[PDB]
Amino acid sequence: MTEYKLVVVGADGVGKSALTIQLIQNHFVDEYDPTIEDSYRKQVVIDGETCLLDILDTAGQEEYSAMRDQYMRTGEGFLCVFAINNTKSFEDIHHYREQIKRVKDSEDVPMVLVGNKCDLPSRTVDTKQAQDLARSYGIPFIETSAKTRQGVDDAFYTLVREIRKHK
Ligand SMILES: Nc1nc2c(ncn2[C@@H]2O[C@H](COP(=O)(O)OP(=O)(O)CP(=O)(O)O)[C@@H](O)[C@H]2O)c(=O)[nH]1
Ligand SMILES: O=C1NCCc2c1[nH]c1c(-c3ccoc3)cccc21
Ligand SMILES: [Mg+2]
Repeated sequence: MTEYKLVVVGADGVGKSALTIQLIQNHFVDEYDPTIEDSYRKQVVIDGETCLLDILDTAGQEEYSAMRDQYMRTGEGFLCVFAINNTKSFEDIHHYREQIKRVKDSEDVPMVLVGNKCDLPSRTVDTKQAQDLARSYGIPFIETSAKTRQGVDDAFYTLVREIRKHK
């Protein structure tokens, strides 16, 4: 069975855990329980292929930044999440991309830019500005909501397709 190693990264509070738990369990976590590092293994069918998704839900708290080196070496694709109402999380994206590129020693790492919390009216990052950043990196961009499930399956399945197409 083809196995895909996905890593969910981004600033503290953007909704990494809520996105992962929505994808796998189909419900929304309202509480904010900061992550150290959790992992999940889930079988899914993507484009008629039974896939094993190995999903690593990482820490956004900068206190755990030394753990990034290990997961960036082993991860095959990265879901780079910011929240549409948190401009600092959007600026933090570039730092995660640069770190991943350095650890892999490559500019062609499978990645998807995710603008989460798109259900909220408190937007601070225009969709066009995020589209422009994703175009500069050569990666897909999707807006998501862990509350409504908008874009959630597409974000994860697009990342699988980016890994599959790169190999
Ligand atoms: N309205 C809304 N709230 C969201 C969304 N995704 C997450 N949240 C909320 O944001 C808060 C943080 O979510 P969480 O999933 O813990 O974020 P995280 O990025 O994993 C936090 P850490 O980096 O510390 O592990 C929670 O209150 C959660 O309900 C979303 O799409 N919409
Ligand atoms: O190497 C592994 N052996 C088998 C079990 C396993 C391995 N990596 C995993 C990850 C993961 C994703 C990105 O990096 C690591 C997530 C969940 C389970 C994993
Ligand atoms: Mg978390």
